[PDB]
Amino acid sequence: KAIVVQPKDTVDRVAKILSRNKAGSAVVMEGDEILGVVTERDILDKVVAKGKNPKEVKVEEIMTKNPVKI
Amino acid sequence: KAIVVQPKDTVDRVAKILSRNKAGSAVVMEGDEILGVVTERDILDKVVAKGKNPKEVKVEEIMTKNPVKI
Amino acid sequence: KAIVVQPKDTVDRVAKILSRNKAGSAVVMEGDEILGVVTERDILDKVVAKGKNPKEVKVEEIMTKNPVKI
Amino acid sequence: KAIVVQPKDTVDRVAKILSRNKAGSAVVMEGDEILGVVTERDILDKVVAKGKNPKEVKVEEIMTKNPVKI
Repeated sequence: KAIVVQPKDTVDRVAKILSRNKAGSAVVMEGDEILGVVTERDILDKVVAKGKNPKEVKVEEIMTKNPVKI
Repeated sequence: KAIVVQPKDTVDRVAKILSRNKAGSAVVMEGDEILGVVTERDILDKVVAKGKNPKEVKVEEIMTKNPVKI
Repeated sequence: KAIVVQPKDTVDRVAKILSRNKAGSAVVMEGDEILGVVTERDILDKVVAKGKNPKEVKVEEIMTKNPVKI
Repeated sequence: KAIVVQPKDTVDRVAKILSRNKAGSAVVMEGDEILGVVTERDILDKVVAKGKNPKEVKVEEIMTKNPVKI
């Protein structure tokens, strides 16, 4: 299961949404534009392990948005 | 950008869809049910590096679907 | 798979330890004594989703007590 | 970030080398001579999306020629 969230949703909010819905990931949508995806791995690896405060991080900042790239 | 694909789409097909659309990830949807997300990292790490043939793998098999779990 | 940490280690540091070592559990030890365990689910559910700052939280504050203490 | 491989290394093996070492490029060397480079984009675009089996493809078959050969 994945849940659709908005790009300004903060990481603390997104984490609760995912846990309470027993979802593994979110789909980040701005209106009818799908901008990227975010998993619980992204939350732990890009925010928590990185020393960032989840309430100060918008989910757009940690989603997979771009192709792989050297 | 993310592209919506179906759970039986094979990994070779999904990889082309992502490349041609310059998208970093796919959203796997069965009807109106969002089942999970898949990135180009999943493709390389779970299929290619694992020795699997992408045309013999359905994208449902490599998506993030479940919460993190011990 | 587990990694041993100290009670006073903060959640940001412990998160990085777990992911860099690809481990799911942090076993909290005070000298010789196993006090409890902290999982990534603990981290997400008790810290991130609760809107806490992981830098201001010590792993002792979210562990489950050692259920095999003798 | 690069890792050196051999021309006859298959794409499945090279994929695992790159990801386990968190590298983006495989520099193809025949003894002392740098023949070319293979990227993860190469891997996805020239192998997976083209519907090729990565086990049946040698990295020499998808590299860009060394543009700094003297």
